[PDB]
Amino acid sequence: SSWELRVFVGEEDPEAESVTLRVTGESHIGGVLLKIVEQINRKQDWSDHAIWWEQKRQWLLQTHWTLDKYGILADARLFFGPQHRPVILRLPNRRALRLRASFSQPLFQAVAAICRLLSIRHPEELSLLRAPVAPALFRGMPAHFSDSAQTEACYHMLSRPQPPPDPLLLQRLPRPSSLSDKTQLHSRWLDSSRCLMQQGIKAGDALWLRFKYYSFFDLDPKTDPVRLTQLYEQARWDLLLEEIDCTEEEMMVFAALQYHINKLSQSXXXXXXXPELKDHLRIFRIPRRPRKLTLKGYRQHWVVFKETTLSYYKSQDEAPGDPIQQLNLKGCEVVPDVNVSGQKFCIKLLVPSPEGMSEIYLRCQDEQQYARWMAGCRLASKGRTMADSSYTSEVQAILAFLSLQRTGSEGLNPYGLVAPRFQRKFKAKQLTPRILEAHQNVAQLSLAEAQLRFIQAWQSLPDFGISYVMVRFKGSRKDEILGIANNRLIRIDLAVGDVVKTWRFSNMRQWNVNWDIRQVAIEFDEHINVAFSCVSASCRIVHEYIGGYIFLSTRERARGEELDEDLFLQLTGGHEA
Repeated sequence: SSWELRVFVGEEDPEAESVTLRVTGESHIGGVLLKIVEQINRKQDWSDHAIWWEQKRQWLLQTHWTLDKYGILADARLFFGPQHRPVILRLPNRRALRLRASFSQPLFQAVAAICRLLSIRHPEELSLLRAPVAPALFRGMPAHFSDSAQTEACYHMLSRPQPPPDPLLLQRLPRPSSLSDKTQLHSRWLDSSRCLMQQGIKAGDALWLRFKYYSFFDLDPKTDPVRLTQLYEQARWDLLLEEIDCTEEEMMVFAALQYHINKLSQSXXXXXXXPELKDHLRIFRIPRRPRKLTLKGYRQHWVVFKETTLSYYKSQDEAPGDPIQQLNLKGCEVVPDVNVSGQKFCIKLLVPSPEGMSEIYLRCQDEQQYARWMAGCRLASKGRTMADSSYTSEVQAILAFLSLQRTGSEGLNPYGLVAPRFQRKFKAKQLTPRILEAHQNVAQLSLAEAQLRFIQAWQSLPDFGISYVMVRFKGSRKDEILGIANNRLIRIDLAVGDVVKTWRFSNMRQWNVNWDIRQVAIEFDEHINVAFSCVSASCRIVHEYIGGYIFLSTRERARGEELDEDLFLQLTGGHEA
């Protein structure tokens, strides 16, 4: 039982210095964690904490490996901190909100978790952008909803469009003005293949969430109010700032839509006040401590509500002695969600427990099944049972209200809806009728369908899709520009502006960027292979756009999720464990 071990230095503390523990070369990474929690004697929740190991540019998710396996010795510095650090996350609607993001996951997983928080479906089309208001929580599950279960006092407007700028600063803001001034934005993309710390992003940094791939999948005006609003608002701010130009009569339909959607963003009523129950309800649980617990989807469970108390099971023969939960509803907090034309009959109950409120979302089928349960839960929350005369006098109130069942249910705005070159060339008077004239076609549109057509008309523009990486090319001086564009990749004479070479993506054979020469090489069927080198923008985000767009457009048929992550990393090169 002889050891003769070495000593390691492990940091802590919002700053960077803590303490030193003693381990062998044979020590387990997970064992070093326990030795480092005892060596400080703090009262925290390290559930998310991990180690950093700067010198070799990566951490240790492998909790079990030997310390000699990573090659670590007493030499190189160690950092014990959290994996989730707060970030500023600038939105594409020119607002911002503070959230915690994963520095430990590779960026494509980090952005996916961010969009997952922000109700942004299909996160493969978005990415984080480098530098040139509510805090966070934890969810960790497939997908949950009431509006987006954000239940707190902070509900910021990222789903509703932002008011239009005053025409004062719409001209004072920086504009594109030419190519090679347009290629700067795409020089700030982060590599969505390495973690967030391999990119040099520290604790308080700012990050931008822009749409990266101009190939949008299943734009549903019902499923994604946040994904739609942010996309539309990225498009307008590429029109109002001349990042993508349109024609004189298209700015009119663009301006007419911005007015119509903004006019409707500026505008049932559950205004109400004050023996067993056995049914098959559909239950949705929420762990108070969800850091190590996922939840399944809406589970259909056999619920029993007796005298006050509620238990639920999965079958009647598995009752009553073997429940899944048992709640002291003698507490409080039942809030409803009823959409008679949508058949949503959901009740939220916040059950105060010593460990933490157990959040459960019950959902019934008919108005009559719903009226019985919510009346029982609203009186159980008041102490009384279903044996009160007011319980039947509360069920009456519900069904009486649930009788209506779906048969009958200007201000002269600015000229700031148009780009700056249309307000210096047009007086603010003769485009106002032309906006209102072209507005009559879209006045019959809903907020999401009118937003959708703004993106549909933005998709029709002749230069929709191009990303402009100005990089040198194969046999040419003058270092012309490239541009990406999902289904193509072109070449432009930088100053002339003409399109010299138009290579198609479908004729592209399998070639990838690699070398010491820092130059990309693509093969292109019929052995016509083009090569170019990075001029001042970058060389890996070009290979990320190419493989990225190739990942897109070849997804699942209708329900395009569950994408192969070992394939996305494959389309940006190199495999990892």
